[PDB]
Amino acid sequence: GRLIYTAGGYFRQSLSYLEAYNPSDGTWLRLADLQVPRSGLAGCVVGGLLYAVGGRNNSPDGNTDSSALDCYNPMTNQWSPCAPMSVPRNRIGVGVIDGHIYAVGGSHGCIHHNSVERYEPERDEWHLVAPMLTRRIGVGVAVLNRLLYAVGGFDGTNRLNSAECYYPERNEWRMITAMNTIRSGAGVCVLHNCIYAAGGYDGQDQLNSVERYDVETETWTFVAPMKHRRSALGITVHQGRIYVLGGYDGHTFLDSVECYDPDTDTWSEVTRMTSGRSGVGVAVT
Ligand SMILES: COc1ccc(S(=O)(=O)N(CC(=O)O)c2ccc(N(CC(=O)O)S(=O)(=O)c3ccc(OC)cc3)c(OCc3ccccc3)c2)cc1
Ligand code: NA
Ligand code: NA
Ligand code: NA
Ligand code: NA
Ligand code: NA
Ligand code: NA
Ligand code: NA
Repeated sequence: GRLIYTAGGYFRQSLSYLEAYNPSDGTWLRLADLQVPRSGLAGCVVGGLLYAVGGRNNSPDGNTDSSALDCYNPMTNQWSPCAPMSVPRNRIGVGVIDGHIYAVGGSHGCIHHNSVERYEPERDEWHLVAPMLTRRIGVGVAVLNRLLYAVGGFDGTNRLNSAECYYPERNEWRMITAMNTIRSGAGVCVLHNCIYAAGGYDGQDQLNSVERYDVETETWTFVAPMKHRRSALGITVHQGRIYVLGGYDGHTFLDSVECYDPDTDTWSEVTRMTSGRSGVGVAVT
C-alpha cells in the first residue's frame, strides 16, 4: 500500500500542501504542511522518508529561491530540516542512487546551474560532484542501470531537447541522443527499463506529447499523448503505471491526474488533486 505524495506547488503563490493519493482506493490524505511554501521543488524517497529539495517561495511579499532540504517522516507526520545545498536551486531535478540524493541544475536568480551535488542522509552532508555538460533548469531526472540521466530543460537562452548521462563510479557526464521534441518542464521517469519524458514546454506551446528512450537502441520514440497539455507537471511510477499530476496547460493550473498504462499504450484520468497547481514535488512510499 504505497502512496503517491505531492508536496508544494504553485497557484497564485507557492504552496505548502502535502497530500497523499492511494491509487488502490482513490483516497487522498491531507498531511502536515511544509514549514516554508515552495514551488519548483523535487520530491524523492530514501529509506521510507520523503525529501523536499530546492524550489522557491514566490509570495505576494517576495521571491526567494530555496537551498533547503526537508525530510518528511510518514510515521510521525513531521517535516524535519536537513543540511541545505551549496546553492539555491529552483526548478531542480533530483534522482536517487544507492540511498544518496543527487540535486542537478536549477536556478538561483538568473544563474542557471550546471552544477550537481549529492546528499548522504546518514551523515546529513552535501558534496559537489562533476557538473553537467549543460546548464539546465526545469530539467527532468531519471535513474536507470545505476546511471543518472538529465533530460531537457532550459539553459538560460534556449529550451533543450538534449540529454546527458552521469556515471557515478567514474564521476563524469556524457551527452546521449537528443529527444524528438524540445522540452523544458517535462515530467521524466523510468518505466520498464525506458526513460519517459512527458509534457513540458517547447518554447511556444505546452505539450501533451510523450516520448521514451531505449538506452540500447539509443532512440526516442513517441508513445500515446496525454489528454491534457501540461508543463511543470509532477510525475511518478506506481505499480507499473505512470502518474502525472497537475501542471500548467497554457491557461489553467490543472488538478487532473492522468495514468499511463504501458500494456495498452493509453492514458486515463484517474483522480483530481484537491486544487489545481503546478511545480509540485512527487514521490512514492
Ligand atoms: C503564469 O503561469 C505560470 C505557470 C507556472 C508557474 S511556476 O511557478 O510553476 N514556474 C516558474 C517557477 O517555478 O519559478 C514555471 C513553470 C513552468 C513554466 N513553463 C515553461 C517551462 O516549463 O519552462 S509554462 O508553464 O509552460 C509557461 C508559463 C507561462 C508562460 O507565459 C507566457 C509561458 C510558459 C514556466 O514558464 C515561465 C515563463 C513565462 C514566460 C515565458 C516563458 C516561460 C514557469 C508560474 C506561473
Ligand atoms: Na498552501
Ligand atoms: Na518570499
Ligand atoms: Na504508518
Ligand atoms: Na550564487
Ligand atoms: Na547562468
Ligand atoms: Na547515507
Ligand atoms: Na568533482
